[PDB]
Amino acid sequence: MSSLLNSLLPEYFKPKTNLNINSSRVQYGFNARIDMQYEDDSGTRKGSRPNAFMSNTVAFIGNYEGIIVDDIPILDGLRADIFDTHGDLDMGLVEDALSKSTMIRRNVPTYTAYASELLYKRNLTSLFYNMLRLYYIKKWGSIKYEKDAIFYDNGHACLLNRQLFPKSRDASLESSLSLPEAEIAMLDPGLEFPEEDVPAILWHGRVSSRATCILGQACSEFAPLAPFSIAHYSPQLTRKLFVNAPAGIEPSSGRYTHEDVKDAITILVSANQAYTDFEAAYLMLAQTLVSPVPRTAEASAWFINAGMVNMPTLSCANGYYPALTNVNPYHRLDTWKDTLNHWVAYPDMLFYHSVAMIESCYVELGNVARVSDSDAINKYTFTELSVQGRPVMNRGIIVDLTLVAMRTGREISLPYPVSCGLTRTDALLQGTEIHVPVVVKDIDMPQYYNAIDKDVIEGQETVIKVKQLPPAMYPIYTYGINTTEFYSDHFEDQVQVEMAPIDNGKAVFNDARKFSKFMSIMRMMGNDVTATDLVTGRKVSNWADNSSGRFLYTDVKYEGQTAFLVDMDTVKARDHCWVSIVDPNGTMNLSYKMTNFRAAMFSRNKPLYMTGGSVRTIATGNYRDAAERLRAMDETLRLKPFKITEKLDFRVAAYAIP
Amino acid sequence: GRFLYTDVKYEGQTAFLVDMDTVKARDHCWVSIVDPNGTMNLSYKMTNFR
Repeated sequence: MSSLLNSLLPEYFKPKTNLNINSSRVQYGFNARIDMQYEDDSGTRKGSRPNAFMSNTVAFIGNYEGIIVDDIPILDGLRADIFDTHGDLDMGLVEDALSKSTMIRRNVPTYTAYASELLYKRNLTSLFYNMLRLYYIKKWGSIKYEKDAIFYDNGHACLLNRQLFPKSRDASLESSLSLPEAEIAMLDPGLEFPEEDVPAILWHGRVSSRATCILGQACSEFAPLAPFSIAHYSPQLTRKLFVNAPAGIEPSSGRYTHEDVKDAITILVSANQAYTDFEAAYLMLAQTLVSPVPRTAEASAWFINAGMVNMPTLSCANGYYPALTNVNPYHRLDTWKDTLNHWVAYPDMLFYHSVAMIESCYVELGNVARVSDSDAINKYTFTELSVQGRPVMNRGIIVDLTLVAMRTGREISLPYPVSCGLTRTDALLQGTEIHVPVVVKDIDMPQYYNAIDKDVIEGQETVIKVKQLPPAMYPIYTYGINTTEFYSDHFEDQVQVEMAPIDNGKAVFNDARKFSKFMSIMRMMGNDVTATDLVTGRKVSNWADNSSGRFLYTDVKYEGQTAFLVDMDTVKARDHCWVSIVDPNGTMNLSYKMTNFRAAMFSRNKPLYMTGGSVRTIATGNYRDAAERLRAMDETLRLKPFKITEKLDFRVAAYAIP
Repeated sequence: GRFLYTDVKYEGQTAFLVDMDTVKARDHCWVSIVDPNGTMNLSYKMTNFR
């Protein structure tokens, strides 16, 4: 769904057609200008940060596994006459439709019996999913995965790719997969009984020598060596695949270019009228394509256990009964060919749509994790209250699109309630502390991180405990579309806090909200302050994340209640503007303004520049030549948003109906 | 049988950690706090005097 994911990008940013990705890691952000103004009891001070880079990091590494499941049928592309006055498939009219379009009327009773059983299981989403993955393996087939490389690196702790991904070796993306080929047989017209558990698809003219090899490899098993996002393990779709081609198919060549895969997809969709089936596969890949690099070491807990990708079962009966597919197809929405027309024009735009989607999900799960398990809307019952359709199960895409609705605060709508794709909320839905394996870089590691072994040596491999899941990403593209108090991602804001009395060289902050505001100010001024949690006896630091220049309360790494002892004597000066002061006095007022946003992308510690021309808009209106909006709002999936209502605690988040 | 704030025997900053799984029943004619969850609300009423 192009028009949906295209809306998530910020109004100032309009990306160009091509993007030459040449690495397994891409930073994306913006260069903003901050105009700070400070006032306290001592006096006033005015400064200005001329260039500030706020960015996340996203990679092409994510452990996933495929399962074949049975899902709903997509009834789009079938002729409009077989459907009655309502949006329902009548078997009374299928008998009539097949009868009028043949001379041999002996086969009508047999044809109707088989058609009735097959039409209620038609889904080509799994075939297009694999065909799309083959396109990007050939295009970006020079990305290197080194086993003894770094995953996260702060200075105290470190995670290697040996950990998080065991049973892996060093390989390029083209060298990862060695796909076998399934038998692409020809369906001779005259066969009366459709062979069971084998799909048949239509084709335009002669099946090319290259087109055979693509369809053969798309249906086969995926068995990777290196952990890659677009080369994840998938079960075998089918053994055989019939093709009702008037001209006979040619034998498989063995080799194909990425350009040849586009020609295979464009023909397969046009012949079968499977435009809505492609839209499902497009959204399903947008989830998987890229995975987040964690903000802090604790945010690696999300990516330990392998998330399951629900691939629908491959079934189709267009090859057997080509009478059912004619020139007047049935569609629910009039904008039902937009997603394919967008991809075929601008293939590399999927990267930006993928980054936009996975950001929105992992940002909002930062809030859902902090919700107490004694309210109406909680981690267990947030999807069920949101959805207003009838899917098979609240899994895959339904979970992800619910989180996008909660982020943007708008009603998202799909034509069919499809439940296919990655489920992320697995690490969240379990009342157990997660054991992230880490490497010790400095001797003073146990003071900061909640480590098992309290005495360590540089080189030792230990384990750290994570109870509450912290935010994996900060808002960048979705910055200021709706501002929560937790992130505090405002354009303009006036922070007011009262400074605690400095007894010896230490200031006690008993309250939780005041402590968050204090360290948030001192960070924007650019003062590396270090405080001691009195309950646990572990040191917290506002400079936890360098990439995103902000302080979240989850950097304390202790759910519950505590009091902090801030060290006011050892306040280091890392980055100093003219605003920056060391000695606060009385009531601290900081008023900042953010202006002059401009998007910038970094890859392999150099600037990554966009190539090609400017993207012209392709989009169809609500009506072509349709008079009355026959609402048909019974079967269509609808996802209602939730607004965060702030309360006194500040540690707990709460959702309400707007 | 009351607690005045001068029983702390020190004037400083206020950060009192109370662990509510080490509460022990001492006297007779007592209400039990076995395992609390959520917001607590304590209250009393003195009615007659002799």
